[PDB]
Parts: sequence; C-alpha cells; structure tokens
Amino acid sequence: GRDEAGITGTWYNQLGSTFIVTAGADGALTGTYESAVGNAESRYVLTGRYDSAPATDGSGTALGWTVAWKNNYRNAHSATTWSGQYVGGAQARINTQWLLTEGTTEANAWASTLVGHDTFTKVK
Amino acid sequence: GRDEAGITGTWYNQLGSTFIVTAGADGALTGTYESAVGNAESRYVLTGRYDSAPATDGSGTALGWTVAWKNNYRNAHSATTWSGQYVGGAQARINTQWLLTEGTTEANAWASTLVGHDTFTKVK
Amino acid sequence: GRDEAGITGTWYNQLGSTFIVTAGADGALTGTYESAVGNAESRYVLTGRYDSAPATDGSGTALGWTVAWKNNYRNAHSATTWSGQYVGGAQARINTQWLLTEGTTEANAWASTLVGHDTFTKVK
Amino acid sequence: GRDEAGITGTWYNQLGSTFIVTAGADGALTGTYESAVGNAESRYVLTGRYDSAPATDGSGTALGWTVAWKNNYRNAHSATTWSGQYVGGAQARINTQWLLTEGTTEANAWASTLVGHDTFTKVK
Ligand SMILES: O=C(CCCC[C@@H]1SC[C@@H]2NC(=O)N[C@@H]21)NCCN(Cc1ccccn1)Cc1ccccn1
Ligand SMILES: O=C(CCCC[C@@H]1SC[C@@H]2NC(=O)N[C@@H]21)NCCN(Cc1ccccn1)Cc1ccccn1
Ligand SMILES: O=C(CCCC[C@@H]1SC[C@@H]2NC(=O)N[C@@H]21)NCCN(Cc1ccccn1)Cc1ccccn1
Ligand SMILES: O=C(CCCC[C@@H]1SC[C@@H]2NC(=O)N[C@@H]21)NCCN(Cc1ccccn1)Cc1ccccn1
Repeated sequence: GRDEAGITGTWYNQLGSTFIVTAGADGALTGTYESAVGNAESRYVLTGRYDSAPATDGSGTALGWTVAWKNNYRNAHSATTWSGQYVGGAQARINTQWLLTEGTTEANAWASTLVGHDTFTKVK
Repeated sequence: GRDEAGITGTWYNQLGSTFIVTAGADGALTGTYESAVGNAESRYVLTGRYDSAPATDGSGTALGWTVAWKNNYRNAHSATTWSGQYVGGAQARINTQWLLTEGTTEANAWASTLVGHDTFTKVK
Repeated sequence: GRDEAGITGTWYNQLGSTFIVTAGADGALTGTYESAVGNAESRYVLTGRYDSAPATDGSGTALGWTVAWKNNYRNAHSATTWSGQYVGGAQARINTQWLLTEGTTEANAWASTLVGHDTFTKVK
Repeated sequence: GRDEAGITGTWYNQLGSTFIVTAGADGALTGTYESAVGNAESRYVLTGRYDSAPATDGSGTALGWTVAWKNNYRNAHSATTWSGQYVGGAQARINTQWLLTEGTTEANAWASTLVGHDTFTKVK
C-alpha cells in the first residue's frame, strides 16, 4: 500500500489514548487501542481498512477502524468506529471523526450514539 | 459469542445494499459489502468488531465495521464506518449510523465526511 | 418562501415528539418543541432557518433548528440541533439528523454530544 | 443569562470564518455568520438558543445555532447547524460539532449531510 509504512506504528490522540496499528498490503488495519478515558482499561482489539492506492494529487488517505469495548478486564457493551484520513509528512496526522454506540433497550435507542473527533499524531 | 448465530449471514438495508458477515467467537466481523448507491460496484472487503458478551437485560448488541471503497473494479478513495447495535428476534435488525470520509486536500478537509443512518434486515 | 405554507404547522416524529413551527417569508423558523423522551417536559422554544428559494429540480428544501432544553419546568443543560430537508407532497416529510450537546467539564467533553436521526410527518 | 456577556460578540474559527452573535436574557442567539470556505460569500443570518441558567459545577454552557446558506448574493440550497458548548475564561472557546444538509433528490438523500467540528475563539 502507498501509505503502508506511514500508517503502521504507534499513534497518540489529544486525550492521551494510544492506537497501535499494522497496515497490510491489501488494505487491512489490525492492532490494539487503549483509551485514556471512559469505561476502558488496558488494550482492545481493533480492525479496519484503508485505501491502499490513494490519489496522487495531494489528498489524504481514507481509512477507518472499529473497537468493541470488551477485553479480559471489562465490557462497556459499546463499540466505537473512527472514520478519517491519514495525512503524511514531517508532522503526520490521522484526522478522524467517531461514532460510539452502546447497546440500549428499544425505548432508549434514540440516545445510543455519541459523536466526536480525534486527531492522532506519532508523538505525545 | 451470544449473538454469533443471529448476526452471521446476509443483511439488506433500505437502499438495497447487501452486507454479508461472519461473526467470530472472539468478537470479529468479516465479510463483504455491496452498495446499491454511490461510486461503487460489486463487493468490498469489510472487517469489524461486536460485543460477544452483551448485557442480558434486553439491550442490543453493540457492533461496528469498516469498508474502504477500493476493489479490483473501482477506487472511490473513501471509507465508511457503521456504528450501531443488533436487535435480535423474529424481525431482527441492525440499526446503524455511519461516517463516510473521502481523502481531501487540507483546504477541503472541512468537507471530508458524510453522515447518515442505515437499517439492515434479514429480508428485502 | 416557496415552501413557507408546506413547512408551517404541526409535525410529529417517530418518538411521538411534537414540532410546532411557523416558516417566515425571509427564511425564519419559530415555534415550540415537545419531546416524548429524555429530560424534558412540556414545550421548549425553538428557532431556526430554511432555504426560502429552493432548487426547482425536485430537490428537498434545506432547513435546521435549535432547542435549548430549558423552560419554566426543567433544565437539562443541553441543546439539540436538527439539520435536514423538507420533502413536500401528499406524504410530506422533514428528514433530519441531530446533534444533542450537554454542558460538561473539560475532562468529560469527549462524551458531550449524541447523534441521531428523526423523521417528521404531518400525521401521528 | 449567566453567560450572556461571555457569549455576545465576535468569534472566529479555525477556518477563518466569523460568527457575530448577541445572546438574549431569555436564551436567544441572533446574529450573522461569514464562512471563509464553501459556496458562500458575505454574511448570512443565524438564529439559535443557549442555556441561560447553566450548572454551577464547572460544566460548559450548551448552545446551538443554524445558518441557511441563502443571502442577497448566493444560495447554496443548504443549512448548517452547530451544536456545542461555551467554555468561559481568559481563553474562552465555543467547541462545536456541525451538520450541513443540502437539498437533494430522494435517490441522493443518503449523501445529503456533512459532519464536522469547529472551535471558535475571541481572537484570530
Ligand atoms: O466508555 C466507553 C468505552 C471507551 C470509549 C472511549 C472513547 S472512543 C472515542 C474517544 N477517543 C478515545 O480515545 N477515547 C474516547 N463506552 C461507554 C460510553 N458511555 C458514556 C460515557 C460518558 C462519560 C464517561 C464514560 N462513559 C456510555 C454511552 C455510550 C453511548 C451513548 C451514551 N452513553
Ligand atoms: O460513493 C462512495 C462509495 C460508496 C458509498 C456508499 C454509501 S456507504 C453509506 C451508505 N450505505 C450504503 O449502503 N451505501 C451508502 N464514496 C464517495 C462518496 N462521494 C459522495 C457522493 C455523493 C453522491 C453520489 C456519489 N458519491 C464523495 C464524498 C465523500 C465524503 C464527503 C463528500 N463527498
Ligand atoms: O434529555 C435531554 C433533553 C431532551 C432531548 C430529547 C431528544 S432531542 C433528539 C431526539 N428527538 C426527540 O424528539 N427527542 C430526542 N437532554 C439530556 C440528554 N442526556 C442523555 C439521556 C439519555 C437517555 C435518557 C435521557 N437522557 C444527557 C446527555 C447528553 C449528551 C451526551 C450525553 N448525555
Ligand atoms: O458550501 C456550502 C455553504 C457554506 C458551508 C460552510 C461550512 S458550515 C461548516 C464549516 N464551518 C465553517 O465556518 N464553514 C464550513 N454548502 C454546500 C456544501 N457543499 C459541499 C462542498 C464541498 C467542498 C467545497 C464546497 N462545497 C455541498 C454538499 C452539502 C452536503 C452534502 C454534500 N455536499
């Protein structure tokens, strides 16, 4: 993938969370996520996909991933998806928006889903 | 997983798209997505995660998945993530919200991301 | 406004909430909202804007409005915005997505905002 | 309103857009918006609402507003809603997420709505 080497590695967001990812040649993202906030401790499995053949016109590389917030320690009965783009270079970034859905009853489903935004960098 | 059997199989949304998924015992979702709309043809790889040990209080099962819109036919330089919950029973559903990010220049990144909602059923 | 007469009046969503609105000739929306769910009772002031000169090509009419969830009875320290389009005709609809933000501390601001979707009709 | 004086005035976001607002004693927001990007020129009317009696526990003040992108110069057949919170003090901010809906045909309504996030400050 064009940005396989750029994406692969450890990333940090503005909350102090850690995103460890391997980008595969056929568009796969695999790794682990550790949130600094919320009903979470230690690492969670993540999986996702990226554009392995992005535009050559200076555009970012589209990607997304999912974490279900269950591991051996805790289960928050919730999943987050991040959708965004990798922007390579000296100060590389992944700029994302996310959707965090919890399991609800039907009566409470209107209130099932948080939205927010995370910016990941290779330092901090 | 509690809902492994319920989630696994073929799903259809209100647009006429087809979602084919296998739920794994350790929380994995793998399969293929075919959109009835947009800059897409044929099937795309998807991966994601679900809560394999949901609450037993009548709540839904939280899940999410990603599709990067590149296959052997087309590349839309974009990725969609779906975040939502599975609601089992006679008229099973997956109720989702989604984020579709395209690769953009920095100047156009404000306009990188669509949001919407899909409801999947086992018929239609 | 082209759709002034179509928008003006009483609307109901899938939750059983009631949206009472007057569309003005210069693009204003004014009225009251009563939620069937959440930390809400009775009516709340709403204000917003619509496109008073929409495209004549069969497109919908873009609009949005805000409710801050404070009235004489309760204060939920939160605001919802609805963004969507009016689609006129025998089975008129307003199709919306919404953002509901509560006041939070800085440490909890990641979790400040719910997202969802409401469909309003002139019956039910 | 507790934060009437803090909110009232001129605000700037990270795109270079300008938000001019008056906060009323009964929760109203009125003013004008000028976007630095997109299909927009000069000022547009905005209206919205804020929590005029926020929590006294260090939480932000919830608010939202709408702009329909029609003025005497241009009509983008679209509306944006911002939902967020005011955080007062030496480096006051309004932290928002937004939904921008354009009028579409029914076939294209899946793609009607952009999502993003704006941070407003009293300088820049
Ligand atoms: O806490 C979790 C798991 C960890 C999420 C951390 C997120 S992922 C996005 C962001 N980026 C990060 O690095 N960390 C955070 N899920 C429960 C979320 N709950 C609310 C919540 C709110 C405040 C504090 C703790 N929890 C319950 C709930 C879900 C849905 C709707 C309404 N309510
Ligand atoms: O079309 C695609 C790939 C297929 C997406 C189909 C979606 S996924 C969610 C929904 N559920 C489905 O089953 N199908 C659809 N990506 C380009 C999206 N573009 C816009 C678009 C708008 C209208 C028609 C076609 N394309 C460019 C663009 C992306 C971001 C921001 C702004 N603009
Ligand atoms: O309840 C309210 C006011 C009424 C909102 C009703 C909404 S508006 C959209 C939808 N359409 C309708 O007709 N009714 C509903 N605000 C507090 C929301 N809270 C959560 C909540 C969740 C479940 C039940 C009650 N409250 C606290 C909170 C806000 C943000 C983030 C995280 N958490
Ligand atoms: O451009 C406008 C009006 C101005 C919006 C400026 C926004 S408001 C949020 C953000 N904050 C700001 O200060 N400025 C920006 N509406 C058309 C948006 N269009 C896309 C667009 C994309 C790139 C460049 C210009 N336009 C068409 C369209 C709407 C919906 C879905 C899919 N596509």
